[PDB]
Amino acid sequence: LMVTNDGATILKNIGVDNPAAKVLVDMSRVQDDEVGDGTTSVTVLAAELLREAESLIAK
Amino acid sequence: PVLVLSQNTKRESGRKVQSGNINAAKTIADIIRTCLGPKSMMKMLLDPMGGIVMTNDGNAILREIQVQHPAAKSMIEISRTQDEEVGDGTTSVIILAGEMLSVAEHFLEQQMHPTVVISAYRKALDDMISTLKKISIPVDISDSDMMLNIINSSITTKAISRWSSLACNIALDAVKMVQFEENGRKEIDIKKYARVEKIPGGIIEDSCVLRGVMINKDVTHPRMRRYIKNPRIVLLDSSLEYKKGESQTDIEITREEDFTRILQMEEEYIQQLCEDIIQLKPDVVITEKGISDLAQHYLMRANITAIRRVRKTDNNRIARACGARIVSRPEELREDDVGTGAGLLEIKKIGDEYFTFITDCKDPKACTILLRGASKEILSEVERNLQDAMQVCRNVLLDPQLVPGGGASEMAVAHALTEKSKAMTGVEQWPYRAVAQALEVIPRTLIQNCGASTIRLLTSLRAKHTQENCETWGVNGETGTLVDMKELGIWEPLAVKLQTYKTAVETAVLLLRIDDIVSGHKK
Amino acid sequence: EGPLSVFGDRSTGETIRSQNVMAAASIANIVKSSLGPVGLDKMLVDDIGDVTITNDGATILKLLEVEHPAAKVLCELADLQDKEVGDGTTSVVIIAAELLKNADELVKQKIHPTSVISGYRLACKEAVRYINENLIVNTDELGRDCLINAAKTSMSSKIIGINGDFFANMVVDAVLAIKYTDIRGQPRYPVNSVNILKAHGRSQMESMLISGYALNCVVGSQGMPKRIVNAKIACLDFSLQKTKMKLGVQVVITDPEKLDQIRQRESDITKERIQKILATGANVILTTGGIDDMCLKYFVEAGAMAVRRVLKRDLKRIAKASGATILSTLANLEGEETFEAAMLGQAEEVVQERICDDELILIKNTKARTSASIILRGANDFMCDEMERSLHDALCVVKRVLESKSVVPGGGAVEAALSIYLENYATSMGSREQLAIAEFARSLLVIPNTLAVNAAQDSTDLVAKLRAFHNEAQVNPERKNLKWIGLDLSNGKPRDNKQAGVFEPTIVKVKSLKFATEAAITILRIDDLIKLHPE
Amino acid sequence: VTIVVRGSNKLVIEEAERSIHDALCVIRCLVKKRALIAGGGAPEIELALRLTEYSRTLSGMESYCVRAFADAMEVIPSTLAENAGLNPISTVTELRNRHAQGEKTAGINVRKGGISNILEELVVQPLLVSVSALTLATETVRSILKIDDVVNTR
Amino acid sequence: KLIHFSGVALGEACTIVLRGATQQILDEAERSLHDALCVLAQTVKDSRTVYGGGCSEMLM
Amino acid sequence: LKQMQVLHPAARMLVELSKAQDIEAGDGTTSVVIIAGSLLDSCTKLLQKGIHPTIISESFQKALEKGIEILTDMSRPVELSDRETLLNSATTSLNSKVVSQYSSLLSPMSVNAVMKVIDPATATSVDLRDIKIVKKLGGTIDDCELVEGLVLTQ
Ligand SMILES: Nc1ncnc2c1ncn2[C@@H]1O[C@H](COP(=O)(O)OP(=O)(O)O)[C@@H](O)[C@H]1O
Ligand SMILES: Nc1ncnc2c1ncn2[C@@H]1O[C@H](COP(=O)(O)OP(=O)(O)O)[C@@H](O)[C@H]1O
Ligand SMILES: Nc1ncnc2c1ncn2[C@@H]1O[C@H](COP(=O)(O)OP(=O)(O)O)[C@@H](O)[C@H]1O
Ligand SMILES: Nc1ncnc2c1ncn2[C@@H]1O[C@H](COP(=O)(O)OP(=O)(O)O)[C@@H](O)[C@H]1O
Ligand SMILES: [Mg+2]
Ligand SMILES: [Mg+2]
Ligand SMILES: [Mg+2]
Repeated sequence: LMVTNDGATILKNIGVDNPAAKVLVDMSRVQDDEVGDGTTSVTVLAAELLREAESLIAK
Repeated sequence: PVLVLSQNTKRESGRKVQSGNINAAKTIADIIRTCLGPKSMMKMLLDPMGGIVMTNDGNAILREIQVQHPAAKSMIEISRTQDEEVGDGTTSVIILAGEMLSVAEHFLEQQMHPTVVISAYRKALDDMISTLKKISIPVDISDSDMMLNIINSSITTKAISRWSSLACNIALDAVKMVQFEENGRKEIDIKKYARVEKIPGGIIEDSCVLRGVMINKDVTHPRMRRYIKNPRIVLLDSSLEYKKGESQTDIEITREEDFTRILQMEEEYIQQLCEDIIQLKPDVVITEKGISDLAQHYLMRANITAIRRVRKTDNNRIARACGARIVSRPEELREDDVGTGAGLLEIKKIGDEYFTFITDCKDPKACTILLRGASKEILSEVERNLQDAMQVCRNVLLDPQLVPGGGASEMAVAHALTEKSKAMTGVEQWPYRAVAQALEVIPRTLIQNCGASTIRLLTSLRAKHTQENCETWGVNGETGTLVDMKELGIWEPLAVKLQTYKTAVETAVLLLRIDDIVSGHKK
Repeated sequence: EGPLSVFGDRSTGETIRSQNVMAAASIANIVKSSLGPVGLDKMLVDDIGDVTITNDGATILKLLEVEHPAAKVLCELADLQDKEVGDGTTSVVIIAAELLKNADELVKQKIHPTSVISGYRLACKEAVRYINENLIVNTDELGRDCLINAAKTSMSSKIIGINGDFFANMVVDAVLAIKYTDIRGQPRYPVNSVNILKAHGRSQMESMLISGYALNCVVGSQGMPKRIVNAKIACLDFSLQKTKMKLGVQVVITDPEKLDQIRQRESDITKERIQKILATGANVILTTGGIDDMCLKYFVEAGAMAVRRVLKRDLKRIAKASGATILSTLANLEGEETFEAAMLGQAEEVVQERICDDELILIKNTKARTSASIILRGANDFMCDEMERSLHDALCVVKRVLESKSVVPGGGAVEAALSIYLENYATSMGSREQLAIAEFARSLLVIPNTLAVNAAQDSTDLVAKLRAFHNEAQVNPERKNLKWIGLDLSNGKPRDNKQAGVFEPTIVKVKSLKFATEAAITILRIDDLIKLHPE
Repeated sequence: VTIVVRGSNKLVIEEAERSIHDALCVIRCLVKKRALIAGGGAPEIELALRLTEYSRTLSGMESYCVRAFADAMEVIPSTLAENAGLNPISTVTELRNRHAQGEKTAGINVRKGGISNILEELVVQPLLVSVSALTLATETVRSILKIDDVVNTR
Repeated sequence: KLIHFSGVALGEACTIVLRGATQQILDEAERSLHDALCVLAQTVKDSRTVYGGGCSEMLM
Repeated sequence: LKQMQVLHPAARMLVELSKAQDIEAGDGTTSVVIIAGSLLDSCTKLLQKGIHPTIISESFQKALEKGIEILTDMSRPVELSDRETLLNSATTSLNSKVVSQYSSLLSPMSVNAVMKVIDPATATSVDLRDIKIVKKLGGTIDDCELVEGLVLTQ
């Protein structure tokens, strides 16, 4: 049992299985090992870009 | 999920338990009470390995029976204590125990505490012993014709009763020979020095007791002699073979002449052994272990005879018979450990098989009983009967006393106790009388097996003993008429009677002190 | 359930207090029929059919399978009474279960148990202080009479009850034969230093005491002698076999001519040791280790007796009794090995006897000190084992009496007096504690009730008479002699037990009260339970 | 120094051992902070009474929360008055009354069965026990309120 | 009990003692403090900073 | 709390909380759980009233600081040379266990152990590893003793 706020620790322990979700987990782990902050901001931003991308395809 | 306190353990209590044990004791008695008296018939038993035990022995019947009940396990056990102790009376002890236990439930149902009965039982046992010693008869062991009648009176109830006159001679000669006084003043009659050998075939009239021993072996090399008149014998323990040491040895060889020299050194070492044995000039060499082929070559050169791989149980009998003693290292072989008390050595063939004989000893202290007969089953019953006779003779030689047989003693004791109980005041008076009355199951069993009237014969015999001097009157077991035991000539050693009464009383005390049973607690 | 996800079952309140009392009560009911001279015995048959007959309270409980924790506390309660004292292991179990049952009804009424616990402790402390008024001085009584009667009383209710006078004489003589003189002025009686042997056969009245020692072993070889009339005993702790180089040392041969001398030394080193031993006059050799078959020959020619595979504890007692010294090696304060004659034991005779188809060794009249051993005879093995357990109880009782010169009457005279005293004493507390003390006095009264019930008598009339007699002893101090009225079970009447010869050591009543109270308190302090499921 | 502990069961021995281990730890605390405080629930009733007066000073949403914190301290003095078979409402009302007009040592007296001066009963406890208990409690509760979600991992 | 070094010569390394009530707080405190140490070490390597709190995102 | 196997994630922080007080103080391991329990219980009413959890956390910390100053003003200094005060403190933390009856024997023993380990002049901490407890069966609790030496089992 652990209580955390870090956005990279959470994504490491979750057992995702969707192929596209594993790409998002991989960037967050690399970002933590690179500068050590912004793990939550990168994944939210990388997800909000795809949210707008599906609407554009529908047009 | 479930709440428990003892986890699968049964329990019983109350008057059901006391009645349960007694009913189990009587059942064992009912199995065996047909094998008492000269008219006793046989039983055949079946073992897990497929053999057949056609026997009349009381102990032999019970040791082939499997029973779960705790109460029954006691009765089976006291059977073998009697056999190991005095060798005779394994049937009368059981029948008494059942009757002494059965005449007790009468008092229990009349709200009588068991401790009251127990104090009465052991009180009657002391007067039982004193009365027995009073009517004891002294015997003179120097009279051979008297000792033959003692043994004959104990095997007339078995299968060899047809050949009784032969059997008493075999039993008496062996025991008279194994008697041995030694350092200090310890006299013994040990019985591992009286081997019993069975060989099927021939006739039972070919049995004999040898002045010596017999061995199921043969000469190693055929050229060695098979008939010697007065052999000088030596008994060894070690092996005549170049064996390895034990100190983590290894040999490193770097020359041409070291491999062959090492091999030649083993043959010189054996020649050292054989020469040392020859220094004492014997004619027979007996050893426990193997003999190398080389060692035989040197020994046959000096006209010696050798035997391989004899059991340690047989050397100890040979050593006592011939007069030699066993020596382990030949370098310490002397003239005081060479046996010259033999008188013959012979090797015969008994049905496609070689035996070795050492007979005609000057003064042997070990014997080997040879038996011939129909088949294994019959000879198996013969040795069981012979063992009882040789155990009967020994007890006479240690305690030279006799008491009348055929039920005379039981009635004599019964009368003495009854006349004594009327000077007793109190509630213990009643149990003190029922215990004495329980002895009369011995003559009663004899009458029923004969085919007579158990009501008429017993009341006449009880009335007889009421007179002043008739203590020796008993019941004839073949016709069914009250006859005096002086003329008929039936006697049994005092030691047998004492153990029968003592064991019977104490077992009834054990099972009367029970109140409950707990089972299945898994250690 | 809802809250407290624990994966287990929990109970609270009156549920667990009542359940604990029944679990404790059931243990007492098993052994309640084994108390008093009118008690009986039990069998305990396992799954594999092995039978066991005993009424010894500690033995019964140890052989049962129990898993309720409230009952396992009582099973080790009886076990502790065995080690600390060795007698009264059935009285303690009954008392403990009665204290719980009587205290439970006090708790069902709105009484806080911590008040009850404090009431119990005060009663126990005052009772032990009072029990130092019912003291009987051993030296005031005859020395032999007090020991004999104490042994006889502790031997009743057994398989050898009416055989007391025969066995009590054997028991006291054996104990006095092992008396030890220790530091400054303390004596010592180390029981269990007497070897007890069992062998079925003749009746138990023919069991014999041995003035010496007995070994359950037979001589090594047949050719060796079997009786020595003046023994020079040598005790050894090492094997006598052919020597062999240690594991670190190896043997490498490059010259074949040296091989023959190498192999001789293996069998020749042992020969020289034997000749050193036998040159000083040793006739009997005892060894814990083994002896090679070749080494037995040297004893044969020299005419000496030797035994192999002897237990260590046996060797310690013989060495103490015969004056010999146990050797684990031969080296001395210099290089060489020696074996002097000042280090040999001496006994008057060594005989190998025959006892019901097997043989054993007897050592008689050891001169350095005295030692004794007992051989027991019986109908069979189950009956033989019963006297052994019934004799260990007699040895312990005598030892406690000799060490501490004080005895108290038996039959229930102690409990009857204490119940009267506590009931009268509690009236001067003036708080809710008097309720707990009064329950303590009534709980002690269970012992005289149990004795009378087993004898099929009126347990109400008899106990009522005792309370009348003990009351007249506390008041009216002219009749103070009436504090020894006990109980007779044969006739169901009261009788002066001090003159009748019924005695118990004080350390039995004293220790039983303390142990029972502690076990009652610890169980009483539980209000809920949590059981976890097996993994 | 060493101590040998005796007993009749293995259960009693272990519980005797733990009880000794606390008596030792109480003395250790008395060396780290040489201060003594009255027991019997006195520190808790006094804590609640003064916090109630302190809440009235504050204004807004804060006053409610301090009031809730103040009333939470009443649990312990009620719990001791409950286990002894007393009326919890009556006792705590008497306690808060007696602390608001003078003495502060007033507390529950199990031996007498009511409320009396505590120091006359010679029941005290070290200051570090009360301070550390309060400090560790609030730090944990502030940690609990930060939690928002539960997920299952490997 | 720990060995204490005081008044060292260089001091180019250090130790930090963390205290807390639960193992969850101690782990969270240590993991949180790792973020601060790393981002500061990057600042010393490259000392140019950009405003935050949403000021940066709105500009781009 | 350690022996039980609690499964709720928020119920597994209370077992660690009680172990925290044990390490620092060694006493009050039950009371600190009760305080933490009632603070969280009182929080369920505030969240219904509309209070944001962030406000609740900040307000409790305000109350915690006030709680410290009330206790400190309530305390009283203690000097180590006063033996009577130490006995009253030890026996108070000892009469809540099963050995409350035997506290008349253990309480002077416990203080003696601490006074034979430290120097009262410069005592700033106490190490309990120099005091060894040996457990031995047999007898009752009343047979314990303090050994000024060494005890070996083998
Ligand atoms: N010829 C006989 N007439 C009457 N009784 C006999 C005769 N021979 C033996 N008996 C009796 O048989 C009894 C038991 O002998 P036996 O049948 O061998 O059983 P066991 O020896 O096992 O008790 C003895 O008591 C003896 O008195
Ligand atoms: N002759 C007697 N008369 C009265 N009571 C006796 C007699 N002999 C023994 N007792 C009683 O038996 C009780 C315990 O004996 P026992 O059955 O061996 O149980 P325990 O296992 O407690 O020793 C003792 O309290 C003693 O008072
Ligand atoms: N006091 C503050 N005021 C305004 N914005 C802040 C403040 N503190 C942090 N932030 C913002 O919070 C954002 C998220 O940072 P953080 O919560 O650590 O998640 P991440 O893992 O993405 O860094 C940052 O962009 C930062 O600008
Ligand atoms: N004689 C007494 N009278 C009233 N309260 C007491 C007494 N002795 C101890 N207490 C109370 O017991 C409480 C805690 O005791 P305890 O059961 O050890 O719990 P904890 O494990 O929290 O220390 C303390 O708050 C103390 O005030
Ligand atoms: Mg016969
Ligand atoms: Mg007993
Ligand atoms: Mg405490």
